[PDB]
Amino acid sequence: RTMSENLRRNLAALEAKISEAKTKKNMLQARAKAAKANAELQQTLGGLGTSSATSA
Amino acid sequence: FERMENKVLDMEATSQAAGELAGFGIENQFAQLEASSGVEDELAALKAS
Amino acid sequence: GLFDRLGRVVRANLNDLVSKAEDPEKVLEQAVIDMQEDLVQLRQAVARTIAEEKR
Repeated sequence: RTMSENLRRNLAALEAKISEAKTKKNMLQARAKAAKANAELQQTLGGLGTSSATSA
Repeated sequence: FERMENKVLDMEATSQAAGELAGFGIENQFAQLEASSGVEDELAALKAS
Repeated sequence: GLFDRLGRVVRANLNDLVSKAEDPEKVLEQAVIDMQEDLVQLRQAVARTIAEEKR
């Protein structure tokens, strides 16, 4: 029973790290695509400069 | 020959320690403890309803 | 010459290959089945000993 329960620690770790990596995949991918849009919002603050380039 | 196979028993004993060279030890399983004691606390708090 | 003491260590290479096979029980069985055939005669010998004791 003693070493077997340490295998249960090990298996509990495998599922924990793998499942957490799956939620990281969602969060990071979502955050990445979102960040491309937020970067385009910074660029849209820069869009005011692109209109300025002929507003003169 | 069987005694050599006991040296394979010593190899597995080495291998269970070996996680410590990879930086795994009780400090990892300690989290499941702090957690599982917390699980008993919340299940006790639930059944106290 | 040193080659004879090397002969022990090259036979130990073979001993490593056969140890790596790791199926030890098979000889454990051999040992205990050989003694069973002796044991039936051995108990018989004890019985003969008792038989002189009884007669």
